[PDB]
Amino acid sequence: ELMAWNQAENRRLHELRIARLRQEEREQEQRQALEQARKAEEVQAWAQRKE
Amino acid sequence: NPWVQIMMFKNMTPSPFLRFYLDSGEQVLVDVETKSNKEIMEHIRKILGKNEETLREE
Amino acid sequence: KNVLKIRRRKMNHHKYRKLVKKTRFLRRKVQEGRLRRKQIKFEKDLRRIWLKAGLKEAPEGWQTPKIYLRG
Amino acid sequence: DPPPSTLLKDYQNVPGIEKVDDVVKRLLSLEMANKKEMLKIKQEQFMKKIVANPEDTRSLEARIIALSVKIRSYEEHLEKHRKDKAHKRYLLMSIDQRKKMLKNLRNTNYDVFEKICWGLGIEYTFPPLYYRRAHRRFVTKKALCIRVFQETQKLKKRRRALKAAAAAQKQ
Amino acid sequence: VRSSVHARWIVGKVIGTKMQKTAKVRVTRLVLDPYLLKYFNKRKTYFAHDALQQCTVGDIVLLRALPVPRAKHVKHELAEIVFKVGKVIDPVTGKPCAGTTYLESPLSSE
RNA sequence: CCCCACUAUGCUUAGCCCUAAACCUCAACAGUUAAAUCAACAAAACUGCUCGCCAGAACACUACGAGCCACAGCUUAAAACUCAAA
RNA sequence: ACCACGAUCAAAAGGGACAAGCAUCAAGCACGCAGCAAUGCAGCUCAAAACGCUUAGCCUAGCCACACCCCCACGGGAAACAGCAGU
Ligand SMILES: NC(=O)c1ccc[n+]([C@@H]2O[C@H](COP(=O)([O-])OP(=O)(O)OC[C@H]3O[C@@H](n4cnc5c(N)ncnc54)[C@H](O)[C@@H]3O)[C@@H](O)[C@H]2O)c1
Ligand SMILES: [K+]
Ligand SMILES: [K+]
Ligand SMILES: [K+]
Ligand SMILES: [Mg+2]
Ligand SMILES: [Mg+2]
Ligand SMILES: [Mg+2]
Ligand SMILES: [Mg+2]
Ligand SMILES: [Mg+2]
Ligand SMILES: [Mg+2]
Ligand SMILES: [Mg+2]
Ligand SMILES: [Mg+2]
Ligand SMILES: [Mg+2]
Ligand SMILES: [Mg+2]
Ligand SMILES: [Mg+2]
Ligand SMILES: [Mg+2]
Ligand SMILES: [Mg+2]
Ligand SMILES: [Mg+2]
Ligand SMILES: [Mg+2]
Ligand SMILES: [Mg+2]
Ligand SMILES: [Mg+2]
Ligand SMILES: [Mg+2]
Repeated sequence: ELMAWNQAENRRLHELRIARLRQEEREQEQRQALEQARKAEEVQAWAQRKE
Repeated sequence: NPWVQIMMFKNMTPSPFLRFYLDSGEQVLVDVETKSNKEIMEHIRKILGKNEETLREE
Repeated sequence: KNVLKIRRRKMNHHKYRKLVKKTRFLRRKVQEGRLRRKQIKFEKDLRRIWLKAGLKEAPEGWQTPKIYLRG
Repeated sequence: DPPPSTLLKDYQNVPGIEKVDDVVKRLLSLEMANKKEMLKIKQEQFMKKIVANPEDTRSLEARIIALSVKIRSYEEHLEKHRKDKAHKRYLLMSIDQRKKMLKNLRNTNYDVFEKICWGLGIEYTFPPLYYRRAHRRFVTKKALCIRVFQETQKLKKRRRALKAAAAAQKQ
Repeated sequence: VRSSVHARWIVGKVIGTKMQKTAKVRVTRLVLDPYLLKYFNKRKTYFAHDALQQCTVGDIVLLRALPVPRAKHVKHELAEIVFKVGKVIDPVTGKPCAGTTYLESPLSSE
């Protein structure tokens, strides 16, 4: 009974983990979207300077 | 519990967890991420600790 | 700080170097004798190894080198 | 090493670099640059060959590649400057730092550790268990102890045949 | 279930694989320093029978005691590889990881 | 000690030797300026963590052992006798 | 009493644990593994102190060790109070 209760506690914590990881991807995608934009401008500026 | 082997491992996985190995060969995984150290002690006491009755008798 | 502790060590070292210079021919004869006994003590250690292992003579083609000579 | 005609890493992706005068191509090649420009080309070749994301420079893989290029440049320097103690120190320290990196990569991502060793031609070695001088007395005695063991093994085999031969005669 | 071996279950780190079908395992235990009342690691070596020679230097293994020792120093057998060196599988999520970072996101399989 | 002369040596090359008051006598890393600021002097006082080292003076940068291209060398390094101080 | 498929007590054997000082004792020198065997592999211990020297009966409801010496005791040296009293 205690082992089954421990397995149910791990499953509960896993659903909270998945809910936490989804919110971190949406935030990671936003950051990764700005860095690519900034990195694209710095490349274009560097490419124009070399050209 | 002087005769129980306790071994620590650092930064091997993304999240912390405890694992107990029983004499029968069963393994008990305990996820401890987000829990406080007091909640961890109360958890392992409930699933694998001797109750106050068993200790009084001894 | 004064240099009285240095001065004690200074005289000790001066007298030691002078003693060694005065007896450098005796010490050279003593050092030679110690290196011989040192080589003999090393040869006995290797001989103890093959005798305790059951062999009657050194392994075929083995010659204990002189590991303490200047050469 | 890359050919001298290789363009610098900065002018390799500018539009129309293949239609400029030959003189302009020389002035933008490795032939007219210092050795450090050639090392940046070597580093780029290893990245595309090994790492999964050639643009990530902070990963443990990119660092091992970047340091491996520095190690090779120190070895080439010392081949000409054998009394340069300063760069001899930089070489030995860099080799130690790469071994520490490889140890950490082997423990965390073995699949990537194998591709690094193959790509860079690194033969990983485990450190010795003890650090102590092997002086003459020890080297000599250890050689004698190995000879004594080899001779005892031969005598133990010649004591099996004689016992086996005599046992067959009884029959 | 009985056994004449003292250490029934022990976890350790493989430190040697030069013997045939035998893995040399370093096992550490916490021992109380009586004067300082601080726990320090105390390590001991165990030879474990590895029939398939699947142990690699550096991986964490679980050893089970044999009914009787099979050799002078071989009293245990490899029961399970807990953490394969450089190829760890997070037990909490079941996904492969490299240190404290996932190699496959847990969100991949929901 | 002062004056003159001149040599080993200071230089180059190739090997050794492996020492210094090699001391800025102030170990590395991280942090603080508030509390009791703090024996004295020196270059204000502290916290966390780690490694190294120390336990009266002298004997002793010594003896012995061991290692070392070192053979009047270097490194490591005691004890007995002695004093009630240093 | 006798069998006790038992209990109690407790050898041999296997696993584990178990004094002090000296590291100026730093390497030990066969100390491992696999295999039914033949035989194969070259390993095993060690600065978290191996190997070695020196000191000491111990963890005291008591325990260990010894019992003239040669660790032992066929044999040998030799002729035995470390039982009580006694010299
Ligand atoms: N002796 C070793 O080769 C060795 C092996 C594993 C761990 N260690 C660790 O080294 C430290 C010093 O040990 P010690 O007090 O016995 O040495 P020590 O200074 O007394 O020297 C004894 C021997 O160990 C070597 N040694 C010294 N310092 C060492 C270090 N940091 N790492 C490796 N070898 C070293 C010496 O060269 C010498 O051969 C300790 O922390 C120890 O755990 C040493
Ligand atoms: K010094
Ligand atoms: K100074
Ligand atoms: K006896
Ligand atoms: Mg003055
Ligand atoms: Mg004097
Ligand atoms: Mg001259
Ligand atoms: Mg000049
Ligand atoms: Mg200076
Ligand atoms: Mg330091
Ligand atoms: Mg003193
Ligand atoms: Mg000196
Ligand atoms: Mg001296
Ligand atoms: Mg000497
Ligand atoms: Mg018994
Ligand atoms: Mg030491
Ligand atoms: Mg001595
Ligand atoms: Mg001992
Ligand atoms: Mg005695
Ligand atoms: Mg008597
Ligand atoms: Mg007897
Ligand atoms: Mg009597």
